[PDB]
Amino acid sequence: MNIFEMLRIDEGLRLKIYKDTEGYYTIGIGHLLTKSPSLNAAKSELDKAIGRNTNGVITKDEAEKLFNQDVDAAVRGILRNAKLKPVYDSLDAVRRAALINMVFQMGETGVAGFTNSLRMLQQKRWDEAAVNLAKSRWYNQTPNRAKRVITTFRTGIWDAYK
Ligand SMILES: [Cl-]
Ligand SMILES: [Cl-]
Repeated sequence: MNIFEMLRIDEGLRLKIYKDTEGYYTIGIGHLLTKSPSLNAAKSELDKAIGRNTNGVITKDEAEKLFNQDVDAAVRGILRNAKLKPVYDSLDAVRRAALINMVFQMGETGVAGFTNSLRMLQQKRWDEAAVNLAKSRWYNQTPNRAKRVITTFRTGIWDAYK
């Protein structure tokens, strides 16, 4: 198991424009196209990301490319963020994946806002962090995915994904 397999599980794979849990236009493996309500605007964003006239449909390879870019970006975002970097540096490899997962889903800004949880993680207070993380809109809106991630922070192993 690794970050890619982990996210592929959490996000799934769709080759056609779709709406995410929040009702936003997305495609591939969790690749958000736009928060705007127009399907047109989404199609425009799609064509621009892929470099061609897609008509809202992409290939698996194209999806995978968008995915690698997105993973890369999340990592780099973590590394560039003053609040995140220190946490990420302090974690073991499996837990780092968990943090990356959160960033991929909610963005740098979003997770950097989990001040208290971040501190607990940094202190290696697993169980406490787990409870604090659960007190969130995130957990309440996407509970199954949140449990998976939370369990991964709590145990440091991949069992929630096996
Ligand atoms: Cl892009
Ligand atoms: Cl869920």
